[PDB]
Amino acid sequence: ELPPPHVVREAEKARADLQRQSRELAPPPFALLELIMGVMVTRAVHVAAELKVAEALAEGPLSADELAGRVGADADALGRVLRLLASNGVFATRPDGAFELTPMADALRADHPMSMRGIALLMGHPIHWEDWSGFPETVVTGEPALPKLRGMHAFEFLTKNAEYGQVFFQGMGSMSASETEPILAAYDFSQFGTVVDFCGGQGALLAGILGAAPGCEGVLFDPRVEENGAAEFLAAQGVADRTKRVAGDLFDVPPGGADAYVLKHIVHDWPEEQALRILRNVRAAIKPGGKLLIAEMVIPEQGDQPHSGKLVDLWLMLLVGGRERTPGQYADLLARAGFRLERVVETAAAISLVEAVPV
Amino acid sequence: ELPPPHVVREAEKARADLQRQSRELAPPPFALLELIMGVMVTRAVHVAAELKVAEALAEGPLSADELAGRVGADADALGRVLRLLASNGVFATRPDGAFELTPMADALRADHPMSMRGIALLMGHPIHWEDWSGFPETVVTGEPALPKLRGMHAFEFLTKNAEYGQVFFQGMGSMSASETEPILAAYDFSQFGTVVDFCGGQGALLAGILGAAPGCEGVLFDPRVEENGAAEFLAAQGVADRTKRVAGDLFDVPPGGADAYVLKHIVHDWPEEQALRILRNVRAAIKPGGKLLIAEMVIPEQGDQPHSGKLVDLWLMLLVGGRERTPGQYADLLARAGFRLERVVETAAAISLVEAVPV
Repeated sequence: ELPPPHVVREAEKARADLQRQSRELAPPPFALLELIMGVMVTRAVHVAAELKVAEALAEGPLSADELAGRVGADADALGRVLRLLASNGVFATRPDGAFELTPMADALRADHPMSMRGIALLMGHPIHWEDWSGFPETVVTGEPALPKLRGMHAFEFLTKNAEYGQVFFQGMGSMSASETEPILAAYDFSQFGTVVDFCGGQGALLAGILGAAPGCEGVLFDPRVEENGAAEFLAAQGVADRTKRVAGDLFDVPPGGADAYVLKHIVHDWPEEQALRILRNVRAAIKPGGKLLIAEMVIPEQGDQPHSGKLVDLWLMLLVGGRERTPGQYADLLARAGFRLERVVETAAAISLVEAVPV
Repeated sequence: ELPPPHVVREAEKARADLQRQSRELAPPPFALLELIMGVMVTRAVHVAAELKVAEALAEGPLSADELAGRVGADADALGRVLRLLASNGVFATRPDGAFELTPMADALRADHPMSMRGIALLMGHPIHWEDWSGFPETVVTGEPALPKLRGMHAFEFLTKNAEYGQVFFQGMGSMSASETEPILAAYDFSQFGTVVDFCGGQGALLAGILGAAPGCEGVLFDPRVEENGAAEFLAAQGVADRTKRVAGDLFDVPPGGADAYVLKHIVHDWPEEQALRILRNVRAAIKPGGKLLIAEMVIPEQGDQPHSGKLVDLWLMLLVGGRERTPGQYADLLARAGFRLERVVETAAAISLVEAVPV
């Protein structure tokens, strides 16, 4: 069972206070140096993921020599990487010299229900690693780095380079998979008779909604919906007889008259002009009584508390020219597309639901 | 002044306990994800350093809009970067949306006496960025990446590419500047009549030693001592009348019979065979009664407590095939070179002094 959202907000505030306390116990230049060197920790996590160290330790603790033999690495180098990771909570060292899992290292297993292996691999992938070298020019110019580095848009590059496209998609999945259940626990989808999951890919969220709302019928609206794997996935979830697959373009007007249009991680992909184009298309389809639900990490309007959206924001800026928004920015954007923001519904995770009605 | 080191050891333990409590409040996959994304915080600090935002805010708080023309960056992009940094204690957001300095952001100023600007710039430099792409194979093979990626030892690349050599030197200087005073407060250099700073660079440490020991004469032994600015620096420090500059190779026998040989961040750069060669050469120079002082981050023999040496170890592995060592590893290395470990002298910083006597 998932904790109520207010319990998670309290844990976030407590964590932020512990982190502020910690930083203040250090010389400021030393606390800054720790942040500067964080790229090295990323690299250490990445190699542990690439070598499937967590899978190798799932059957019990292994010495450096035994582990290195099973994963095909150097025992000395691997033990030194694991010593560093263990000092950050990822794996543990024993007095007898063997290494073993911790809860954080367990989430590097591919088969963990909330696996971070995908994003660990993506953050160290040579293509994405090079993307980050464009970050200073992105801040200078405001323009994403990917079109300058690759001669094309992010989406065109991912479809043309299918192998890295899967790396990228699995990296996005590590983050997205934690979002369905918090959304379902925070919002009553049984109020809806029909829902359109707008560019919902394989339909993970739509299947969640339909499983939670037995009287609801779903439209999975996605350009790839016939190649997606969606048909196999929706049937395995037992909702296929309540779903219509509609192949349509990202910039098409979706089927009209649905009780809810659900847009998860769509709006934040795009520069404002294209984001507005998409929302106006949804505005043309929606009827009075219908709701628009935008599922995104909403950045609080004020304050310096940590938020996942503040970090994901930079990633959007680098790659696609999108951004994360505050509630006030969502209100302004929605008002320019013929919508009124009604509420921002928080969840037990970082994502929220921006609820809007047509006006 | 600096505190006696037990206040520092207690703050280190408190910080470690606070970080562990913070990890325990988070879902393990999300705490892991924060570590995975460290590369993004490195890039955010790097662009703030490159743009000299800290200097721009010296006269008082400024909005991102006010900063755009001051530093030559996009107002929107810069504001989103600073918002992320401020959530990590680097700069802060005022209620009116303007950004202001914090003590950690103060340390990004180029002229800060403990400036971290040099290392922030090195960590994001494209050459260093590319070098880190060789880390997975360093762990697979145990071998440093530089010969494989660039066809030469890291230090030979530094010598042949003068511009990157200065970026690297400034980045090393950021971390080194924090080490001189802790070393002087921990160890009585007034007991020595003569001190050799072995491969001491420009002489920063040796100047500190001579200032702490007004009756001491120094030898600055370094291959580049006639080209690296040592004469100008020593004269500016007022110690040039008590310093002999000696040009020599890293693998030469240094001037003989000195009361103390000081090796700071020399031994950890080298595979064991080369490290022993250097230590045996010092052994051939030192005479009975002399002391060998090795200034390095010393990794504790057991436990998973955070220690700066555990992270720097991976940098050494990647770039030069060196390593950080525990006390017992230093004791074994010293014994094979004709020394005996006498004390490991802690300081108010991460670095320690390994004191050894010739046997």
